[PDB]
Amino acid sequence: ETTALVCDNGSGLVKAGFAGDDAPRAVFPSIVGRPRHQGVMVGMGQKDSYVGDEAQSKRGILTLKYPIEHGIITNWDDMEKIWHHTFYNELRVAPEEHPTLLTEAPLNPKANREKMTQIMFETFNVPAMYVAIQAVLSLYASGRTTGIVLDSGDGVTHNVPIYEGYALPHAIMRLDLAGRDLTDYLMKILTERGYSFVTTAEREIVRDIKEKLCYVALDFENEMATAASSSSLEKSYELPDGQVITIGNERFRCPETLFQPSFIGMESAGIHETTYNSIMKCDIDIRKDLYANNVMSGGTTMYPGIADRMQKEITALAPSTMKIKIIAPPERKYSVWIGGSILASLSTFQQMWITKQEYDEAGPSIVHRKCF
Amino acid sequence: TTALVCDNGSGLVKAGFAGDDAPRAVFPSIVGRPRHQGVMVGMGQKDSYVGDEAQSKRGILTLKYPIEHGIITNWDDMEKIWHHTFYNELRVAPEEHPTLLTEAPLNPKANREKMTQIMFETFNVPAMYVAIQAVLSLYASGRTTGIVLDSGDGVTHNVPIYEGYALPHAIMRLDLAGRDLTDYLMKILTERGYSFVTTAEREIVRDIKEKLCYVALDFENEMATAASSSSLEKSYELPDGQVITIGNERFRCPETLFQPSFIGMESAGIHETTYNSIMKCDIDIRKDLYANNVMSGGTTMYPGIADRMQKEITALAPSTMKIKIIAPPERKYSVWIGGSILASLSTFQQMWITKQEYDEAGPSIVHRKCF
Amino acid sequence: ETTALVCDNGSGLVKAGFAGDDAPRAVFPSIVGRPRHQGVMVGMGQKDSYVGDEAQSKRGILTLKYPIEHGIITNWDDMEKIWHHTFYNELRVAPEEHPTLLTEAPLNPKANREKMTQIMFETFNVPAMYVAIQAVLSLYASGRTTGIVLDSGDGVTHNVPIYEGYALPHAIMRLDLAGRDLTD
Amino acid sequence: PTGPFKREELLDHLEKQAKEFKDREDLVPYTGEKRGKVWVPKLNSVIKPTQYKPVPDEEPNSTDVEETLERIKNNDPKLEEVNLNNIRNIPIPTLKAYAEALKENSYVKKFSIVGTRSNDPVAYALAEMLKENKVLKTLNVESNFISGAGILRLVEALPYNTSLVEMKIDNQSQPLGNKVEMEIVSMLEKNATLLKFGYHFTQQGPRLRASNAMMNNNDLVRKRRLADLT
Ligand SMILES: Nc1ncnc2c1ncn2[C@@H]1O[C@H](COP(=O)(O)OP(=O)(O)O)[C@@H](O)[C@H]1O
Ligand SMILES: Nc1ncnc2c1ncn2[C@@H]1O[C@H](COP(=O)(O)OP(=O)(O)O)[C@@H](O)[C@H]1O
Ligand SMILES: Nc1ncnc2c1ncn2[C@@H]1O[C@H](COP(=O)(O)OP(=O)(O)O)[C@@H](O)[C@H]1O
Ligand SMILES: [Mg+2]
Ligand SMILES: [Mg+2]
Ligand SMILES: [Mg+2]
Repeated sequence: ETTALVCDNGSGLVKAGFAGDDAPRAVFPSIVGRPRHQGVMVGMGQKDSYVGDEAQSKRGILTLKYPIEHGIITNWDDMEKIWHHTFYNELRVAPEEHPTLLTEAPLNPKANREKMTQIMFETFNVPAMYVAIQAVLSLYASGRTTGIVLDSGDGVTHNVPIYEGYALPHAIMRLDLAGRDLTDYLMKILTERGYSFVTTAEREIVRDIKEKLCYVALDFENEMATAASSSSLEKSYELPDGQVITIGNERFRCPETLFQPSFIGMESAGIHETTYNSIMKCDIDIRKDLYANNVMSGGTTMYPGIADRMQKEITALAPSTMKIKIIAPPERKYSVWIGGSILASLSTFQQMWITKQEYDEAGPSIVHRKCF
Repeated sequence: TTALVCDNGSGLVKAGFAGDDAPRAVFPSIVGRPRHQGVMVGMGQKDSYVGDEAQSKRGILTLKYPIEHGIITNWDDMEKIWHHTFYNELRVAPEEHPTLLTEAPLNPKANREKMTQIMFETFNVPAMYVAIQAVLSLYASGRTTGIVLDSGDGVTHNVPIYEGYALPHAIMRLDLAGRDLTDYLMKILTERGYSFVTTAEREIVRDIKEKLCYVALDFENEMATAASSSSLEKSYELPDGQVITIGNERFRCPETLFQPSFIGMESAGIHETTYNSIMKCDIDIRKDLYANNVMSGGTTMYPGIADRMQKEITALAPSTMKIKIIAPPERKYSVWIGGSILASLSTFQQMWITKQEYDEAGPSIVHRKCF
Repeated sequence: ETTALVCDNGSGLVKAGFAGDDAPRAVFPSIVGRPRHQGVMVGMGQKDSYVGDEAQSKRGILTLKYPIEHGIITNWDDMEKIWHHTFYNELRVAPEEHPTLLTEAPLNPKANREKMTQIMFETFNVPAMYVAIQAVLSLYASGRTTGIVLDSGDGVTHNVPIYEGYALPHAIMRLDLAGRDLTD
Repeated sequence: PTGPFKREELLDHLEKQAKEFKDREDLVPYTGEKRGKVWVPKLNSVIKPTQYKPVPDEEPNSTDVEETLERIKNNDPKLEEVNLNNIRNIPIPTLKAYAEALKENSYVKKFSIVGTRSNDPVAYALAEMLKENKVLKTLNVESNFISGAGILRLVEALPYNTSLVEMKIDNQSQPLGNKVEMEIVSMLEKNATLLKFGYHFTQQGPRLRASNAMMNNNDLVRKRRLADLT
């Protein structure tokens, strides 16, 4: 009778809703805004914060902080604010009569999962809660059992291969390059055309520019030459104060950092090389099945050139007698949540919850013996 | 054969001859055009003014800043500044002299190409080179490793450099410098009852800034001292013989560099941007950066700024670190001085881009030479 | 002089010196570093590549590559750089008048040994060279003749048993798990 | 020296000065002449954002500072919540008086002073207060101008306090500094009572020390909830 809750707390956005649905009810940015130190506006008699859409709407007098940096929860009071907002203000529900499903990226600290269990059981006290790996949920939403998931969000980009339901943790790869780094790089490279975005309120404007106008080139040098030749790749964007800006090659130079990290000074390899290295660290008899089942998930995979570019690069790296298939569904931005709704709806999952009695008896360490 | 060194900044051009110990010509970066107080732009009369002349007849001249926050944005007015610099200040024929120019940190590729194109095609110089300001300052200081704080009239940069290889990803730019400090000092003098809001008074305000201001080591203590006694006050004689008294404005004004909220701007202060710049650099080379904080530019000239920087970096970094701040007395023109040492070397002869190399290769060579 | 050279090129470290001694003269890391950032200061003795202790000291601005992976030489130009450094810069000797002893792990490819012989005879040309198994040398240093040697370094871990000076190649075991894997 | 500033005299002098500097005629004119060799080689729509859903404002904090301070001095049983957030122009001796009065008050459980421009004297006084007060549960000093020394003094007061459970110190105007951060986590490891600490650490070392300390204290809570269950 009790409906289960599915909550996905990424580095940048929170996607929360009810199990059994098709789309999340509440999708809001994972930011906490605090008063600015300029004494311009002191008349707003609040408590001490604004969270979510309210912080974004009032961002002209606020300083915005992200509670999660590179997939790791760094501030826990702000995380409590986010969870309180998504329980009482967005979903409009009382947490004491709904089980909760939470998500976590691979190769995270154990303390993060332990404190998630502790906060969900001692402050927002739920009958049961369960923590799951995001790539397993993405594979659940994709409908298949074997595949390698490239999950790229706002803080991390990780590759996880799974064969017939068994995961290989020694081949799990993690790269600290995601959407926020691309936003910072776009802020850096818009200064070449004379536009100056500095403050955190303008970072959201640059993020909107990136979400609306950027794309991944199939060949980088040819598209750079084409942009240098003619102004056919140039697009115009209207700022909130009515100013109009024009951008050219910056549309495709920004996501190219995902394939050439040295643009921002990182020594690592691109996502295609990382995926190929993750495939090569597995056993020889499963690589063929991983080749045909490259699954893309996350909001950073939403550029309209990335599947063809990934296919071209991986086909260049892999032997010529292999079928390389990139699986990029249109609803892949919320695949983790969709998988969570799938997982929370199974009749065979209802005995795997962690009840409050078990948490009382064992403490905040049963999350390793119960959750993968 | 004598080389020229031209250091074009946001507020001041410094230009002179390689081998000299100081720039021979120092003058503001202001193109001044006739206004519409009477009739339109008169034909035949000088259609623009640079430097001192533009800072004299200011009342009837719209003043412009061709370089904005260290980046050249008005190429016509830049070429104007350059023509005037060669012909009317140094009084040389440019085609007889190699000319060394400076550029801002993270200057776009196309700007370097356009600078090169203008130097070869308009002025027909025999050779030229473009060096990065901060790098020149560290060169002048005698080191190959450090983090430069370069703060002039329009822009402040932190540029970390290690063993000849600068680090583009870790450079920090803050749009807070001398002009903002002049505006703030003007505001708080107006607050005290000295309303220096005319363009005429601006000079006086700049002079007060350069002569009487200083950075307090502990700001709030200094404010308490200034409120509790007259012991920190100074008199200043105005050009008309009037004498004014100023108090806590001496140290409130440059405090803005450390606390930018005084002028509204919600950016980190130069100590925080210095620390953040160091923290973007790899764990191994960090220690060296800490030991070689080199200050360059006129806005680092305030007495007491070194001790204050030492204190803030000291308390912001792990205790085990050896913190050292290097502040040469001649740092006001250190960039130019670096250029003076640069061209004067026997080894520099083969480093120039020659006219023939340009005529064969085109714009490309500027990047495809010494990068 | 004809005082033989002993050089041990492992996966992680190079130990080179003169025969008849007690300890190696030159022990330095087997890495080649190349710059990854943009150079702005001209001259100052900048090198396009760095080898050994100089690469380790300046590692904050370099990318470091190991020429040997799991006891197998993967890059040969970097290996030539390492051998040139250990002959001319560290040992301060001219290779054409000194015989050289080199080491190799068991169950390695034949092409590695062939190209080592070719490089030592055609580029750093020595009067003579000899390649030996590392575990036999470990048993030589222990002073005894019978024993089973477990040699684990930076790339390989191999067991070789020897009884009265006779080796048993069918019982030689090799595991590609060593110090670098533990570092990872 | 010369009495009150006479602005008109200065302006007249400056204008006289400007009148007397006419421009010089030695300028070589800019004609745009190219003296070197010219090198020869061999549907649009403006998408505007509208995510700003304008959720309304609130009402300015109506708390009467004098009246509230009087109630805290009188030890008023009806006064449990004191919220002085975003009130303009509260004097530093008034905040110090609040901190002195809270020492013996038996009834205020929540106290916050967000965005009141509080500095180090205020933090020092609050620190002294925390060694003596036995009832206060929540202390929020976010978004002020308190330096590392004030925060250090605050956390140095913690082992003499067994009643406070939340301390929010985040979004100060200046970073606290790595050394201070080390002494803070060191003190946090010497208190078993604090359950939430609001601060974005920079170094991962203290970050993890703090995280373990808070998890430890919460587990002490869990274990005593388990032991008291007969
Ligand atoms: N259409 C788009 N194109 C490119 N990037 C996008 C697009 N939509 C969202 N993003 C990026 O996806 C990131 C977050 O995606 P998601 O993975 O759903 O959230 P989280 O990372 O919080 O889990 C944001 O930082 C945003 O920049
Ligand atoms: N003694 C001083 N005290 C304070 N400020 C000074 C002093 N001397 C110069 N300045 C400021 O420094 C500026 C000159 O800096 P400059 O050398 O032109 O830097 P850049 O050209 O690199 O921007 C002037 O605008 C002036 O306001
Ligand atoms: N004190 C130590 N404890 C553990 N491991 C060590 C120690 N000293 C060296 N090592 C490891 O030994 C490895 C190399 O040892 P060695 O066999 O002498 O070199 P190589 O493998 O190149 O022949 C290094 O990877 C290093 O990690
Ligand atoms: Mg995610
Ligand atoms: Mg300059
Ligand atoms: Mg060995």
